[PDB]
Amino acid sequence: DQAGITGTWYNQLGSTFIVTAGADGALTGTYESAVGNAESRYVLTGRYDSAPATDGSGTALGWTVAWKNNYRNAHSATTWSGQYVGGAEARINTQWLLTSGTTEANAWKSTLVGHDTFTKV
Amino acid sequence: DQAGITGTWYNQLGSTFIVTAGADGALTGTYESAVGNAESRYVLTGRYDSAPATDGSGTALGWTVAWKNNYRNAHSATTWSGQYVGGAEARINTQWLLTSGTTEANAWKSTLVGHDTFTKV
Amino acid sequence: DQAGITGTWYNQLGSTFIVTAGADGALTGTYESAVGNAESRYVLTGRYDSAPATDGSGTALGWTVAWKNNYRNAHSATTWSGQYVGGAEARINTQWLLTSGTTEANAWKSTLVGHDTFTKV
Amino acid sequence: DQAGITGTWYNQLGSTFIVTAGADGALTGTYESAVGNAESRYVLTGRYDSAPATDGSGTALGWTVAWKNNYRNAHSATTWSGQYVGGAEARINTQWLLTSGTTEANAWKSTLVGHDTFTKV
Repeated sequence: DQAGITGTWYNQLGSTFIVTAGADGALTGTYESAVGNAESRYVLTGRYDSAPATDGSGTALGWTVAWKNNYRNAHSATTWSGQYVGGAEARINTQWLLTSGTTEANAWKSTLVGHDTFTKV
Repeated sequence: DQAGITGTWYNQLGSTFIVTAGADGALTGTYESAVGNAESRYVLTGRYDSAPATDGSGTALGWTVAWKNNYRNAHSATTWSGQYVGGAEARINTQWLLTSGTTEANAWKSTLVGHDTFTKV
Repeated sequence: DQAGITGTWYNQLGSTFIVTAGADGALTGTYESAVGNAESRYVLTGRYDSAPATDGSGTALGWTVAWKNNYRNAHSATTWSGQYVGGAEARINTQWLLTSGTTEANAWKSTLVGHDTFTKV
Repeated sequence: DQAGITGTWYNQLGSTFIVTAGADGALTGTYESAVGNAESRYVLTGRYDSAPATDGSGTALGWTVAWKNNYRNAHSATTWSGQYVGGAEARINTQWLLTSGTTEANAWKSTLVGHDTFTKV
């Protein structure tokens, strides 16, 4: 699914996920969030299963953005964990964890959780 | 915190997290899980905040392992999202999401969640 | 939103959530899962914010099912945490945690996470 | 484990969980958070597996607090999902989801996730 995954994806918020899937299981690219204290593109890296099951299961993958670029630094990082589902209506279905750097007193409220769906349209 | 993060870490399960923190915010290394249907080392990549706050907050970071290596393929990926806390008892405190590739019928049970604490000892 | 919440809801899997919202903030009712090792109705209880904000925000709520009834016992419990959004297309948007009873050796894989959307249709 | 669960528990933050486990699988009681915009006790309700496995597994349970009492209303709700582990050092190990009521524009950041461990000491 290297060809399937590589490209430009969009989630339900209008964020833009630009990724290249490598033969070796690497994901590399950029993320632009349509929401929050973020602007322009941020570096991402991740991994995917380069030899998925052939029984109709999705392709497991994940990636990370640290929210620092040349414009802003939110002192936080999001990881998306999900699966790629190929086909006419290809999708990447994810759950994510957004951790902020906090003091120890605030560490109990360091992490947001949510879910994003990415499509090619 | 490039020097702080780079090195060998261990979690509460006895898993081994070997990481190099790059000047550019990259994390690269290997993960060896002491539990589950996994053996030996797996590639990891991720990102960290290379310019954290100076107010005593932790350093946000995340990384991904896809559970495929030369020995086994679990058709799954884990992402850890957390923060590095420096000091005499340095720690990386994380939450994680483990997504399996599933059929659409099983997608509701695709994702495990948990929490790992890493130390240098 | 006592009148808004009280009633029969359905999620994207076809599960049926029957709830009564009490004046005192209580949720009581039954849950029937369309998926997994579950059959018929299970008791639920929970809580909701009986005096929500008037600024257009949703109404926070949560509930629990333990997966034991007169037919089956899965030795597990799900909690849904979410918000009620009123209007022509009323919705309850949730995230959930499904914890199984495990041995200590298996505790790292005790908890599934996911997300359900409930509608009145 | 009705006798095991019933009583006063404390988590790693110093919060106080007062619960009664009913014969019918009900949890009822009060929660006092040592952190956040909360004061005094809040009502809780939940469920537990009243007929757990006898193979050494923990006892699955969950509960909900809506953060409204006679003193404050945070317009939010937390659900804890976990298991009770009996013995000399009895514990309730949980993960939790804290959902705030939000506008639709802010719904992506409605939910915090974390983990609490409760002990009888």
